[PDB]
Order: sequence, then C-alpha cells, then structure tokens
Amino acid sequence: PKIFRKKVCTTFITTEKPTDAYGDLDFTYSGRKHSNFLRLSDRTDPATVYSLVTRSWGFRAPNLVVSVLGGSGGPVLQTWLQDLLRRGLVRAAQSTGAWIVTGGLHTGIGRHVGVAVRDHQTASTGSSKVVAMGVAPWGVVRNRDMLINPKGSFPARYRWRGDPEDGVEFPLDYNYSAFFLVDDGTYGRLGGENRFRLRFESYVAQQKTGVGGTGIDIPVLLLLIDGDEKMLKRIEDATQAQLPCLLVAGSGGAADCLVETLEEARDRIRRYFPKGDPEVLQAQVERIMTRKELLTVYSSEDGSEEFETIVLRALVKACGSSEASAYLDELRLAVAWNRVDIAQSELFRGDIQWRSFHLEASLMDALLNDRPEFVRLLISHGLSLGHFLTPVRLAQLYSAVSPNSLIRNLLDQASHAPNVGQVLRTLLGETCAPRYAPWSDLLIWALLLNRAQMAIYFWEKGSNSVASALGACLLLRVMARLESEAEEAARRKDLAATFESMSVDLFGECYHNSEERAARLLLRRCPLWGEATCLQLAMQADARAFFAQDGVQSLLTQKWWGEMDSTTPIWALLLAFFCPPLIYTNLIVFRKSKRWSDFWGAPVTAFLGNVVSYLLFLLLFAHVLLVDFQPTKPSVSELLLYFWAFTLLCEELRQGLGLRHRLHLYLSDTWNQCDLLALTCFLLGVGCRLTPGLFDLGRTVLCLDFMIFTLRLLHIFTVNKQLGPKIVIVSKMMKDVFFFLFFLCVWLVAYGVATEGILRPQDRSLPSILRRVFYRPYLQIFGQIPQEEMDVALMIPGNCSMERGSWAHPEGPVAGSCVSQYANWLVVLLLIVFLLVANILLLNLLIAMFSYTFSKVHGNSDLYWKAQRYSLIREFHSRPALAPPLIIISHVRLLIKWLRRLSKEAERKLLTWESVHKENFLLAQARDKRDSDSERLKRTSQKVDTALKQLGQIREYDRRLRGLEREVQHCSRVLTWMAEALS
Amino acid sequence: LSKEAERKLLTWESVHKENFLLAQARDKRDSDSERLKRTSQKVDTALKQLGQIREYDRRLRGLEREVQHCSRVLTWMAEALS
Amino acid sequence: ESEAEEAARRKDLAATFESMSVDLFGECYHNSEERAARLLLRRCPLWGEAT
Ligand SMILES: Nc1ncnc2c1ncn2[C@@H]1O[C@H](COP(=O)(O)OP(=O)(O)OP(=O)(O)O)[C@@H](O)[C@H]1O
Repeated sequence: PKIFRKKVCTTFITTEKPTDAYGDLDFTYSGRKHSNFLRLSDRTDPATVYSLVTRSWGFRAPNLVVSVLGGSGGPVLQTWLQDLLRRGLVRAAQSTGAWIVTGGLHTGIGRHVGVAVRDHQTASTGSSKVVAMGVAPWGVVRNRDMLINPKGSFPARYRWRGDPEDGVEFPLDYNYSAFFLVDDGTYGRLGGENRFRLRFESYVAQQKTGVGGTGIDIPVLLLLIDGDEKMLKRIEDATQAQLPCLLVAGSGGAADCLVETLEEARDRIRRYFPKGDPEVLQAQVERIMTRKELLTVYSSEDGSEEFETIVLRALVKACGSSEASAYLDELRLAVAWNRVDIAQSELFRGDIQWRSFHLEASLMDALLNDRPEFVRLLISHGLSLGHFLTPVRLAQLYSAVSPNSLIRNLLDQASHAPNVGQVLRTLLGETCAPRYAPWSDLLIWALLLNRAQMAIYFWEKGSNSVASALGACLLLRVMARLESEAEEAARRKDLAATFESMSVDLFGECYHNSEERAARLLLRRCPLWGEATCLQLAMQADARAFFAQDGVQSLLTQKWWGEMDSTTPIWALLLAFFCPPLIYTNLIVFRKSKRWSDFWGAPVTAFLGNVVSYLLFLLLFAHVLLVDFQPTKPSVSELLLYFWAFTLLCEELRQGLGLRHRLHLYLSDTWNQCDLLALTCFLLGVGCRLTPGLFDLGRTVLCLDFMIFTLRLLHIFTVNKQLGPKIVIVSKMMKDVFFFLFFLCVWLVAYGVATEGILRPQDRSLPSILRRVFYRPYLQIFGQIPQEEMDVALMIPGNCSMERGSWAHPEGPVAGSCVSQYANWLVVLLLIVFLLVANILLLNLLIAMFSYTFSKVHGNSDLYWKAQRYSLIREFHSRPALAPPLIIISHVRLLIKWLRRLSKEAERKLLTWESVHKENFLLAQARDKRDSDSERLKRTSQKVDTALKQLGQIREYDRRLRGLEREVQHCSRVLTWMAEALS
Repeated sequence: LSKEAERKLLTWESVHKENFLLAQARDKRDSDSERLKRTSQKVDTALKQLGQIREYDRRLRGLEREVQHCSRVLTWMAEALS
Repeated sequence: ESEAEEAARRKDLAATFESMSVDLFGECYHNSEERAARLLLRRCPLWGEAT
C-alpha cells in the first residue's frame, strides 16, 4: 500500500531505482492540512498515477481541468489579471469541481495562483476546498533533503520561508493539495517536464465523467499568460494532442497571438515581443494556423460568471465534427457541472430543436448522479418515460451503489439466491411487498438508495398516492432500524416523517370533499403493495399521526358498528340484544337471513356477547366458591364450571396457535401472560382440590384465582371510547407509587422499631413483634390509631412484670401483655411526628406528583390509544361468532374443517378523483411558499442586484460615448476655425 | 492512550469543529434581517450611481449643445458664403 | 471581582463558552459515540492533565 508506492515508482539517476519519497507532507508552523505527496520519475505511465490520486490518496474525478501557463512579468502581476484569477478561475473551480495544474513553486505563476486561492477561501463559505495540483522538477527544489525516509505516512517537517537565496533553488507553495515532483536526474536545469505534463493532461482527457464512467470525457483547457518562447513551444506541443486553450490580453506571446488572430509585417511583429530568432518561431505561427480552431479570445467579453460560459463556447468551437454531439456535450456537461442556470438560460431558449435521445442520455447522467433540479428540468420538456426505462437502464440505476452502503449488502445477499423484488420480500414479507407504471419503479428506486428530493418529486408525479406514502414510511423505518451508521439512520427517519406528513395532508383534503368516497379510498387493496389495505400499512409502519386524525376515527367508528347506524345509542342496542324478535322493528337504522345476520354480524354485538358471557362466568365462579363447595365430591355446578374453563383453554389455544415464532410473540406479551396465569392457578387449584389431603389448599388457590379472572375484565374494556384512554393512563402511575412505597417503608421501619423498643412488651413472639412493627403503623395512615395500646395514661398500672421498673397493662390480645412506663412522652411525641410526615408530607406530595405526571403524559397516551384501537377492533372481527359456552361447537367445526384438508371502472374513477385533490393541494402549498415574506425578500434582492448590473454598464459606456462626441466636436470647431481661416 | 491515536482523535475533533462553524455562518447570513442589511447597502449603492449621471450628463448635454450652437452659425456662415 | 459591571461582563462571556462546548460536543457525539467517549475521558496536557 504505502510500500506499493515505492515498488511501482522507479526513479533514474540512467541508473534506475525504486523510489523512497512518498510523503504525508505538511508545513511547519502553519495551519494547512497535510498534503499528499510523491516523488516521481519522468517517462512514466499516467495510468498508475491517476489510480494513486483517486484511490490511494483519494480525490474525486475532475469535471474540468484548466492548466495555467505564463511567467514573463516576474514579481508582481497586474491587479486586473489578479481579479481574473481570483474571481474568474478559482470560483469556477470552486463551483464546477475542477483541477488547476500550475507550477507548485513560490515563483512565477504559482505565487499569484496561491494568492488567488487563499484570497478566495477568505471571502467564500462553500464548505469545500479548491483542488489545486502542482508539478515541479526535482532538481530545482530547495529543501528536498528532508524527503528521504521510506517509512510511510510520516510528517516531514518541511521548512519553508528559510534560507533566502535567489535564482537556483525555489521552495514550495503551501496552497496546493497535492504535489508531483518530476525526477529528471539533471539537478539544476530548467526541466524536461513538458513531456509527462502533456502525457498526464492527455490521459485525463481520455477518461469519462461519472461514477463508473458512463459520461462525456473530462474537458481539458489551457490558460495562457504572457510567457516566453518555451511557452510557445509548450503551446504547439499541447495543441498537437488535441487540447483546446484560451488567451489573455496582458502582453507577450498571448497578445502576439491575439493580433495574429485579428488579421513581412508578421515577421516584424515577431521581431519585438521576444526580440530573437524570428523564422523558426514563424514556423510555429504556421503551426498556429494549422490548428486555427482551438484558440479563443477572452478580452472581448469580461465578467464574473461569463468565464464559465466562455469555457463552454471554447468546447463548442473545439468539437470538430458534429454540432449535435457538441450540444449533447454541452447539455451533459451542464448536468455534470451541476449548474442549472447555464443550461436553462442558454440551451432551452428554442434555437435548437432537441431530439428525444439527446435528452434521455442526459437524464441518465442526471439520475446516476444526484441532481434533482435537472431531473425536473428535463421531464418538463415533454419527455415520455414509457420509452425511457429500459430494463438495461433500470439495472444501470441499481448499479451505481456505494461500496459501504446498506443496499450493497442487501443486493449481495439477494445474489446469494438484479433481484430487487427479493430484497423487498425479505424486508417486508409475503404481504406488503411489491413485485419488481414508470413512476412506481423510480419511487422505489429513490427510497432504496436514500435520496430525498428524488423521492418527493417521484411521489408528486406518480399515482395511487396515499398507499404509496404510507408504504414509503414503512420501508424507510424498516431500513432505519437495519442501519449501521447514526448519520444515515437519522437521515432515514427524517425522510420517513416527511412522507407520513404528506399522507396526512392529502387524506385531509380528500376527506373534506367527501366522506363516503374517502371511506372507499382507504378500505381497498392496493395492487402494488401486496393487496394490503392502507390501514394495515399504517399499522405496521407505526404511523401514529395518521390514525390520530378525525376522519380515520370516524371510519373506525363505522367499522365498529358495522351495518348499523353509527349514532345508535347504547340503550336501544341493549333492548335489541335481550329481545331477539325486536330486531325486525323500527328501532335501529340499518344500511348506514340478512337483517338477522347484520345485527349479529357487527363487532359490537360480538363484544357485548363476550362481556355478558364473561360476567356470567364470574357469577358462576362465585356461586361455586361461596355457596356449594363440597369437601368430598364435586357437585353439578362445579362440573359445569370445569367445562367452562376447558372452553376458555380452547379459545386461548385458538389465539395461541392462531410454529415457534407465534408462541414467542405469545410469551413476549403481558396480558397473555396474565391469561396464562389464570389457568395455571386454576389447574393447580382443582388438582389440589380432588386430592383428599389438600382440600384447604385447593379452596385457597381458587380464591386467589378469582381475582385474576376479575382483573382480566379491565383489559376487555379498553376498546370503549369513554373508559379506554383512562385505563391506558393507569399503568403509567406506578413509578410514582413505587417512590411512595420506598419513602414509606423506610420511615415505617424507623418509627416501628423505635416505638417497639421504647415500650417493652412481655409477649415477645416473632410474629407478634412483626405485627406491632410493620402492621400497626401501616394502619395509622388510614386513621386507625390505637391510643390505648401505646399510651400509659389511657391504661391502668399493675405489677405485671417480675423485673425492675414501672409497668402497666394495656387492652388488646396482641398489644403485649405488660408494657413499660419509662419515658412514655417520647412515644407520644413519635406518634405526632409520624402522623405529620406520613399523613401530610407523603400523601400530599404524592397528589402533586400524580398531577404533574398526568398532565405530562396525557397527550402521548391519547395518541397511543388511537393507534392501538385499530388492532382491538380487528381482533374482535376475526373471532368465532359464538359465546364461550357455545364456542366449542365452532372449535369442532374448525377442527373437522382442518381434517378435511370493487369493480375496475369505479377504481379508475376513484384514482382520478384522488389525483385531482393531489394537484390542488400541491398548487396551494406552492402559492403559500412563494407569497411569504422571506421568499419575496429573496426575489427583491435578486431584482436590486439586476439593477446594479444595469447601472454599471451605463456608467462607463456613456463616458466613452461622451468622449466620442467630444472627440468630434473638438475638431469640428477647429475646422470651423479653418472655415474661419477661409473667412 | 497512545500518541498517534491522540493525534488522530484531535484531527477528528477539529474537522467537526470546522463543519459546525461553517454551518452556523451560513445560518446567520441567510436569515431575513441580514438579507435586509445587504439589500439596504445595495440600494444605497444605486443611489450613489444615479447621482453621478444626474449632474455629469447635464454638463455633457450642455457641451454638445455648446458645439451645436456655433455649428449652425458656421453653417449660417457657410450660408453667408452661399 | 470588585465592580458589578465587569462582574456581569465576565459571567456573560462564561456562558458563551459553556454554550459552545455544548454545541461542539453535540456534533462530535452524533458522528460517533465510542470516539466521543474517548474524547471526554482523557487528560488534557494543557490544563494540568484534568479530565
Ligand atoms: N514558502 C512559501 N510558500 C508560499 N507562500 C509563501 C511562502 N513563504 C511566504 N509566503 C507568502 O508570501 C508573503 C511574504 O513574502 P516573502 O516570502 O517574499 O517574504 P518573507 O519570507 O515574509 O520575508 P522574511 O524572509 O523577512 O520573512 C507572506 O504573506 C506569505 O503568505
């Protein structure tokens, strides 16, 4: 790796040897980031050098390469050209993402370049550096002696700013992110670097823009400043290899070539810019006219962002053969540079009649890279996706996947058995999984690769909107759990909350138009998501804000009542319940063998029959356990009770089976552990009861079992509207209760043992002490205060102890037979302190904590109840429709059944109605963003900047024009004086 | 710790420091009140630009009128030669 | 401190530095947890090797 840099690079002294100087170079006593570094020999292959840059160091690919030449004016350049470098070239390389190849020294042009890059990093916050790459020959290096050690990634403390000597050795500029020190073996001459310089820039011109290539080639430009004769030989050596260029109007050979293109005397123009050797250089002007088309003029039009448009027109003029491929290059490069403001305003004015595949290739370049703005811009020009999404292109869309991503691992596990439908199946299951019309495939594409505005745009253009939004939130939150990195896990949960909010708003407007039609919208199998209803998707995705609306709750009410009227009071339902021939009357409005079946088919009457049958079970269990509980042989009613508990064991077995995973979900719960506990204690009770030696144990265990069967009845009533959410908030108070018991039990030990100690009772059994320490001070909280058990003044004295001291005799069998009188006032004073702390501090601080917790929790408990309420109604729908004394005939029916083994046009009218309300909602939201104050402040700031651009033109251009009219009027008066000379 | 893990730790800290300061700088600059300050400076600049052309063109229009005044009389002096 | 204006000025500038440590350690925690754990529990050699 780091040894590999030596093993490839061999340097010649020609005696060739593998190198040693590969550097994690940085600068002493300065803030620059460490610069990657390698000494390299000439005549080498640029393939492995580019692989060094983009893999071993790791740089992104250029979207543009500009290599700057010059160096005639030595120490100080003109500030007009400094403005051209700083605000023409460096902010262009900041915007497009580009490379600047210059000499990496502090001499010549690289001094002014590094001043320009550092000055631009001052006054710009774009959060990305400007990749400046510098080449320099090994011989002219000042301090190359500190670059020897073959260790690896070493900080070589490179001493800049020291040893000032002129002419011979030059230091390095600290404004470059990489350095390529060309080894010539010459050690002091100017350098034969032009060969590998041209091979490197030609090889970058070979390569393709993009992730896996698949774009146009990286455009390479040259920028010339004044220079020397060797610069002109560098020009013609460059343009022989098809590399375009651009000129300044400073002086020197640049202005020489400008007047050469604005038109013996041409030999004469040669005779004063270098002052030497005219005719060989005249043959190089001949070679200038051999190319004649790779030469552009900058000075005619100057501006801030005019520079990039001049670069594109320098690629239009230097295309060669085809104009159609030239505009194809210009569109795909405007996408590659990620600059809409050029492409919209220069390539879609209507001058060029664009064909279809010219747009489709650019759209593929815009989909493989991440440009939402160009995707919207290219679809807006009348393109059809029915010819676009070839399965070749769709496989190419899943090709550009990051190496350390999640979908890379998931697709490689789908290649174990591309295969996108299996990745959806394994993430989501048999239901809720799509199969494999264009907009649905692009939406699933954008979600699987985690792209934000791509997914929002593809949701806005597609159809079947509400189920696709809830299914989007489902897929995003599943991947958010199955994620490694916290930044991308946070990114998926935020984009999931965006899709949940859009389904809420859309279903809002579809509900405000109609209720019955929106009811047909939700309760429908979406054929893209495995024919799962929208409520099922919002259930699995934990979309709590979707269920917590108003319309969804009213439709859950209508599904609850079923066929009946949803406004039917409870008393009419009960009177219809106990009189089965009162159904066929004018009491309950229906239609919101058939009328009988649509009274008892609702989930309400199944719930009500479940309650009434369960209450009769408790009434029977009490009649057995209180009246007729016989010691030898069970009676009739106890046997009927045994048959009932057998049926409850069967229906629990039907929801336990209804296979290790089902029982793992069955044991993970709490109220199925409760209902399991009631039947373990039941069989323990009966199993002890029929044995002859354990009658009392069986009767006691049955009496403890009745409480568990009674506490089940709180969980049954959580489906009700009025009593529902309050039963939810009961369990969230137990942390305050457990604090109360901690503070109580500490203080109850302290008061108890101190009062039991100051008194000295004579009856000293162990359980009598435990009663007088823990049980009696517990009842003093609830107003049970025995004064006669613990105060001598309410007692009679007596000689009740054969011991020294005073003794007295209290009232009560368990109060101790004889108690002490010494220091009794401290016992009375402990009784006052105990009633103060317990009955005032602890109880009233508990009321304050229940008030605080209740107002803190009440919002989330209402949201959580409204989310779970669908599951409660649905599980009352999938029940045997008989009572628990009559369910066994349906369990046997289920057992012998085990032993034998909308329209289309209403759907189309529904989905068009949905899409209309979608389009009105998006138009309303767009007007609400645009007409705000901050957006209006942005538009006004653009307008004032436009007016500043307009005033600047008339300030200078009228000054020349006023001079021009003054230039005529100056001689017109003298000619009038020459007419007066004729007078 | 070691020494080199300490160096890698402190460079990692300083990277997240620089991203945080760049984010806070963009969040101040792109607010509404700062944009109102920049626009107020731009309008004051345009008031400086309009003030120059108001008076300087008035002299220049007088100067072209100064030539055209005698150019017609010299044309009349040419008409005096006619 | 003796003067109430400069005592108020020091407490305000102290609250500015407390807020900047909160925000910076926020982002260093949202990248990694184990690496930020190695960030806190370390002797700073400029402040007397106090954690
Ligand atoms: N090695 C270097 N590479 C790039 N730029 C440098 C280098 N040294 C100094 N500069 C820049 O040049 C400017 C100073 O110019 P110069 O280097 O000619 O004089 P100097 O070295 O500061 O003078 P002295 O030798 O007295 O310190 C500084 O602002 C600095 O930013």
